[PDB]
Amino acid sequence: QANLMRLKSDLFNRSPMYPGPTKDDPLTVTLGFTLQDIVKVDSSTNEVDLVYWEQQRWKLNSLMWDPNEYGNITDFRTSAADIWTPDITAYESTRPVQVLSPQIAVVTHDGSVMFIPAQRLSFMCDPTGVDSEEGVTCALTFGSWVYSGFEIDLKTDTDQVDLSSYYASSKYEILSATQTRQVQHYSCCPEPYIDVNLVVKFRERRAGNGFF
Amino acid sequence: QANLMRLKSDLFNRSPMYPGPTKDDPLTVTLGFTLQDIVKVDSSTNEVDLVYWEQQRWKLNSLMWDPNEYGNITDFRTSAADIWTPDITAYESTRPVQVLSPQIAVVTHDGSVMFIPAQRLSFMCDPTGVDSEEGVTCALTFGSWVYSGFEIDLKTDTDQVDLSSYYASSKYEILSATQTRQVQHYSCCPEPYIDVNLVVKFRERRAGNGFF
Ligand SMILES: NCCc1c[nH]c2ccc(O)cc12
Ligand SMILES: NCCc1c[nH]c2ccc(O)cc12
Repeated sequence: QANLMRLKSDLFNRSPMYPGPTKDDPLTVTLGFTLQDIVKVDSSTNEVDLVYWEQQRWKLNSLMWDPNEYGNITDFRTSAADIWTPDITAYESTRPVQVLSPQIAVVTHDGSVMFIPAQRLSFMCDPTGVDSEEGVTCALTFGSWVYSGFEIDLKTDTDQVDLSSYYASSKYEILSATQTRQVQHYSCCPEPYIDVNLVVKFRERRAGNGFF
Repeated sequence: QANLMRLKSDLFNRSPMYPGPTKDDPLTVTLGFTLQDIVKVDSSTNEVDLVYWEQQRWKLNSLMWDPNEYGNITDFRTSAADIWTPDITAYESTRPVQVLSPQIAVVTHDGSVMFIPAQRLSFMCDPTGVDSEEGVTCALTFGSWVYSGFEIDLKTDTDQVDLSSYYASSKYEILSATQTRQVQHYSCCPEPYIDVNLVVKFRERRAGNGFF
C-alpha cells in the first residue's frame, strides 16, 4: 500500500521523536491485564512466575493525521520501536521480564496507541498455603519507573483482571484477580508516583482436566 | 517383699485366667488419649504418624482382694502379660503399632486396672493443606477388634484429648483434638461395635522455636 508507506514516512522521518511527558504536558496511560497462566511457584525463594498480556493505551498529538490525506487510512500496525512507549515497570520482579510476543503497536489517526505485549515475569510472592482450599494471595505493582504522577497518570478501564484466556489446565486456579490504581512514594523522591496494584488470589487446581 | 509376693501368687498361680467378657458378663473399658507428637506426614501415601499414650481402664471381679489379708496392700504394679487386657485396636492403621514404653499395669484391690502404653502409629490420613492456616483434619477410630457392644462397651472420661504433654517444638501444632464414643457396624457382622473416634485438627507449626 502506497498510502501507508507515505503515512509512515511522514510520521517517522521528518521530526524528532516525542521526548516523553512533562509537567506541562502530562500523559495518562490506561492499563489492563489479561492473566494467562500462573506457571510456577518456588517455595524455597518465594518467587512466583506469571504469564500475562499487558494492555497499554495512550495518545500523542504528534501521532495524529488526517485520513483524507492518506487514502482514508484510520489506523496502522507498526513496530513499537518506531514510537515512544511508556516505561511501565513491575516493581517486585526478581528476574528480567521475558517477552513472548511481537512488539508491534496499533496507532490510530487521532494519535491513540494500543500496545499489548505478552510477558513472563518472576516476582516476589510467598506461595505457602497454595495447596489448600483458602489458597494464597500475592500482589504486584506496575507503574512508571522514572515519571511521577505529574508526568504520567495511570488508569484502568475495569478493576477486574481479564481471565477469559486463563489456561484451564494450569497447575493453579484463580480465585480472584483485581487491578487497582494506587498512589506510592519511594525513598529517593518526595513526589507522588502512580501505580496499578495487581492482586491475585490462587490455589493448586484440583478440579478439571487431569481430574476425575 | 513378702505380702506382695503372697498376693501375686494367690491372684495368678491358682486359677484359669479370665476368658474375656461375654454377653452374660460384659465389660466397659474407659479410654483416654495423651497426644504427644505428630511426628511425620507422608503426602505420597496419605499416612501420618502419631505418638500418644493410650490410657485404658477396666475392672475384673477376679482381680479383687481384701487388703487386710495382704498387709494393707491396696494396689500393685505388674507386667501386663500377667493379666487379661482388652483388644483395643486402631482401625485405620497402616503399619503394626510400635510400643515405646514398658507394658506394666497398676491393679487396685477392687479389681480395677490402669494400663497406659506409649505407642507410635502410622494411620490413614490425607495431609494435603497441612501447611496452611486452616490445616487439616484426620480421624482414627479405636475399639475392640473382635468383641461387639454386647461384650465390650467403651467410654471416655472426657471428650478432650490430653495435650498437656504435647511436644512444643513438633513440626506440627494441634488446633484441636477430641475423643468421642461412637457406634459402628462392619460388613462381617450384624452386631454394633463400639469405638472411640480420635479426631485431630493440625497444621505445620509456623511459630515458636526455629521461627523468626
Ligand atoms: N494477540 C492478542 C492481542 C492483540 C490483538 N491485537 C493487537 C494489536 C497490537 C498488540 O500489541 C496486541 C494485540
Ligand atoms: N508414665 C506415664 C503413664 C503412667 C503413669 N503411671 C502409670 C502406671 C501404669 C502404666 O501402664 C502407665 C503409667
